[PDB]
Amino acid sequence: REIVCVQAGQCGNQIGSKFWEVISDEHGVDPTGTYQGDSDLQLERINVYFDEATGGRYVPRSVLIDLEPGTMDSVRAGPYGQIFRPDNFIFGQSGAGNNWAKGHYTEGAELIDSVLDVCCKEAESCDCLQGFQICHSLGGGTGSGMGTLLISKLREQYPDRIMMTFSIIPSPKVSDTVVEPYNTTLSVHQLVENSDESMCIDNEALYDICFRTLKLTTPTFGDLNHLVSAVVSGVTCCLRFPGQLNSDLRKLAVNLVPFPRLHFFMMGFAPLTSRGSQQYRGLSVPELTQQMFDAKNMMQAADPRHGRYLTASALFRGRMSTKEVDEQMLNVQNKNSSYFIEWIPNNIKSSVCDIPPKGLKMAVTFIGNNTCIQEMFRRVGEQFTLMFRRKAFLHWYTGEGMDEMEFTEAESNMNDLVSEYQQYQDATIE
Amino acid sequence: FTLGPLQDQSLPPYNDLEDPYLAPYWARREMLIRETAERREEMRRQKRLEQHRREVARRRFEERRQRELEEL
Amino acid sequence: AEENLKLLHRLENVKPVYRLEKWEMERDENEILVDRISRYPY
Amino acid sequence: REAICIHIGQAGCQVGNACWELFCLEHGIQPDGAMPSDKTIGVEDDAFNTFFSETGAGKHVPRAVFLDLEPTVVDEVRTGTYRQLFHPEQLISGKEDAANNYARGHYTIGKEIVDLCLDRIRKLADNCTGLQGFLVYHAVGGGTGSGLGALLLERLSVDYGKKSKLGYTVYPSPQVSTAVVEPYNSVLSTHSLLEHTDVAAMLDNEAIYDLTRRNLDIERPTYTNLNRLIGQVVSSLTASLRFDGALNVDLTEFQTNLVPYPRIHFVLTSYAPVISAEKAYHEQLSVSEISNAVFEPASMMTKCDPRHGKYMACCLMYRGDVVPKDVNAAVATIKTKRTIQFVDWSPTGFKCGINYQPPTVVPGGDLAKVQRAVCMIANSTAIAEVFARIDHKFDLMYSKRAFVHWYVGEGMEEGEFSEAREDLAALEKDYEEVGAESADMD
Ligand SMILES: Nc1nc2c(ncn2[C@@H]2O[C@H](COP(=O)(O)OP(=O)(O)OP(=O)(O)O)[C@@H](O)[C@H]2O)c(=O)[nH]1
Ligand SMILES: Nc1nc2c(ncn2[C@@H]2O[C@H](COP(=O)(O)OP(=O)(O)O)[C@@H](O)[C@H]2O)c(=O)[nH]1
Ligand SMILES: [Mg+2]
Repeated sequence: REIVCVQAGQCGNQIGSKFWEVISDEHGVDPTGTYQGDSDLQLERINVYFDEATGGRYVPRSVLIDLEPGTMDSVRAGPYGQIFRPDNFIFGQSGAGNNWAKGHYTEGAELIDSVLDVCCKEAESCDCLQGFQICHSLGGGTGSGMGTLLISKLREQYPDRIMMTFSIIPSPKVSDTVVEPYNTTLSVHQLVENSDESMCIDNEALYDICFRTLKLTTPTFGDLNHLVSAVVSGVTCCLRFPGQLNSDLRKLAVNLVPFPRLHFFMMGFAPLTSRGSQQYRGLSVPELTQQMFDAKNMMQAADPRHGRYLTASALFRGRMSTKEVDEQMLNVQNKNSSYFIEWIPNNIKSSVCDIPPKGLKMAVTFIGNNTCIQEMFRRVGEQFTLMFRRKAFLHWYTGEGMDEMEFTEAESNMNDLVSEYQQYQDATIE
Repeated sequence: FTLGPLQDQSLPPYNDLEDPYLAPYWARREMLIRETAERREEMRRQKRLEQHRREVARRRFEERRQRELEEL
Repeated sequence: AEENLKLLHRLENVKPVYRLEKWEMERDENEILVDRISRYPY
Repeated sequence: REAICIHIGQAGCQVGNACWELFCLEHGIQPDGAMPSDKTIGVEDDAFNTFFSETGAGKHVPRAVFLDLEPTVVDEVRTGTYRQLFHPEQLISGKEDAANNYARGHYTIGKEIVDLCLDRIRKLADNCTGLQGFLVYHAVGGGTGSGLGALLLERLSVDYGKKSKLGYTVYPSPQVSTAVVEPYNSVLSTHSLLEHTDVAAMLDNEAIYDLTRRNLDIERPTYTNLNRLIGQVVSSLTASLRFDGALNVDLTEFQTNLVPYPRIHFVLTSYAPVISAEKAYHEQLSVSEISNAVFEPASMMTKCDPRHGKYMACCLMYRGDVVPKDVNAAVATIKTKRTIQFVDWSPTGFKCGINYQPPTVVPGGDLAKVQRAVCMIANSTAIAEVFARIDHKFDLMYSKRAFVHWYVGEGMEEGEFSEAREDLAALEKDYEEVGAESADMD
């Protein structure tokens, strides 16, 4: 059961470097590629993320795509950069210019065929292929346009597998780019049709995690990308280690998605605590469960108390009792019953894995399907309607070739997604 | 949104009378007692009418038999 | 809504397999059968 | 003489590990399949034969299959300590799971793997001379256990016919829960299981957690404890075929005595001397005390209260130092109790069994060592409460087609939901009708 990862654009390549560092560390792979681990439990599932090259070496199943090689030269210069296969770096000669239309129509169609050849070469080598995993930002230019182009092509070529995405979306307060609403709206329109499961992260939530929970004095993008790499590496843990109650991406989708359009989820990771405080509190299932539902540890700006949970999933790593998990999930469902959708008799799925992440006795990653995600899309749609009524910067997109009808279609599709979430929020048994 | 104190984190005992998902079962039993009573009443009525039709058929047979005997 | 109403109407009219009445009629036929076949009062 | 065990999915394989650990330790077979050099001498014996066969060089190999669609659990058994005990052909594993979808196991994925399973079962049945049933362990909450278990039981029922199939089944607990789609899988499994099983024993993890908290002193139990208790129950039921006793009980006698009508085959299970080592030496454990113990609902391994219904039949298996006169005195005392009630059409409600072999003690176990134990499987109308809450949860979820698109996309007609829900409605009406008093007919 092998996963193929795709990292696109600056954010994707930067998050990918830390993800592959975390994965290489847990399996004890040196930056030269040599296995140096100390237990057979590490080797028996190495195939899941690494292919074996001759005389000991392992190579990571990842495709790197970008329109300007600056980021690729930075990742090749990094401490683990050597592990990546040289033929897997694909780059053009001019930037996306922060424009969705360039990334989707002009340089996208020029490079996309070489990316499809690399993705097919990587997919057909697996004895059994599991879903793809993609990291990219929706606010950028090549990430949104070329990522969604490639997602559409892979969904045409492999419609029976799973499609999973990790995506960065613009903060309502911390904008980095003026034309963010167009790129975000067009990308969300593409994702809601093509994707099977989509996770959303706000940089503001990672800053609030660092300042309030970790009390870091001077955080950097390396810390944010480490938190993201930790949560990304945690969801797949039951695929690649033994446990008392195994779980899988398809089983997560079956328990989390009630209706096919409702596939947007919130993320959280529990054992976060400052270096000064850690000597004062031991790990236990009640402490992880209490932090896991605290909105302070949840990675989007929308707050759960304004919505309702349709479904949720918790994956536990470590040597621990199943009774405490079952009774904790029952206690949280019973005391806060108003925040759970009443027409589903049990909203939480649990899973237990024997091997915790290195240096922690136990850990849990939380995936949540909550209607409060509608607030982010509404904010993007308001800013889009303010900009679109005046054709504020539209000549760039029209000069690349886009018809105005795509903007009205993407706006209508996002408005219907917000409406469908709002209808399930206010549904009743009657 | 509170998880509550630690001493109240344990398993609540199961009481099927106060289980919200079994109320139609108890309502069904409470209806079933009277349904059984009225079924018993209907059953005795059917038994009586069966006896009546048997008696009428017996009388008809006796009339036919005596007519068939007297013709000789 | 209309599909749900149709399914509820179908479900409320399901018939069980075993009956007290069926056993009762078979018993009170076997009663007279046993009385007929017996040779001492019953 | 012989019995074949079929283990399906994660719960069934993990419970199988505890069961085969116990059967090895009770007979004395080492983890490598042999016996010590001094255990060969003595009287000529074969009691292991019900579960093991010898090649002739003295290795033992077991009459079981392990079935899973994901490799991880079977790769863990293949790489563990008992590697040399199992035949490699016996450990069958697919490539990918049924992802909590009954439809994926039944229609799309189990159809490719089912023919290998039938070929292995055929290879086992050809090496027998007194096969007396199939034992099946699976959970109905997951996708592959429900779908492939149903498909395989259908094929076995066509090929082997009248041979008995007894199931140990893990049903979804009434308030502890692990996955959202449990009601759909349990309803769709139960529809197929109704036609193709002779007796089905129901287990709930919430009951075994309650039993481990109250009787044993374990604050943080895990699945190995529950699986060891289940293994003890299976050892108690199968002891009647393997050791001497006053009143033996063949596997056909359970089916003959416990099932009054062909659909009424779901039974409750309980076990008496669940006690810790520190408590066991301050108290006597007489026959009457453990017999009184088996009837409190705090002793049961299924979450149902029998005081809200009526018993139709009980089968009591005693193993160890017991004398028949004490069993008779105990059963007469139970019959005197006012909180135990039997349906008026079942005046002779009890079947007894008495075996001389006391229960075995496992090195890492948590139960004390005791000279006697009793295990009960019983048929009661209270079980109707278990189906009603699953059916209510199905109705709540299905009113809005909450997840149906997965099932219809993976190959199932929408009509199958309505058929299964109507069959379970008829089963509920059967349990309602059978429990109606026969008195007051005049
Ligand atoms: N008592 C007990 N219950 C278990 C055990 N393993 C899993 N379960 C329970 O069974 C249910 C999960 O069923 P699984 O066996 O994981 O399902 P599956 O057969 O693997 O089906 P797929 O997920 O599609 O592969 C949950 O209610 C678990 O709590 C076990 O070893 N002992
Ligand atoms: N969390 C995180 N965000 C990043 C990182 N690098 C860039 N971003 C954000 O992503 C957006 C810029 O998108 P970019 O990757 O340059 O788009 P591209 O030009 O299409 O590749 C801005 O909001 C940046 O703040 C990173 O390493 N981590
Ligand atoms: Mg499984």
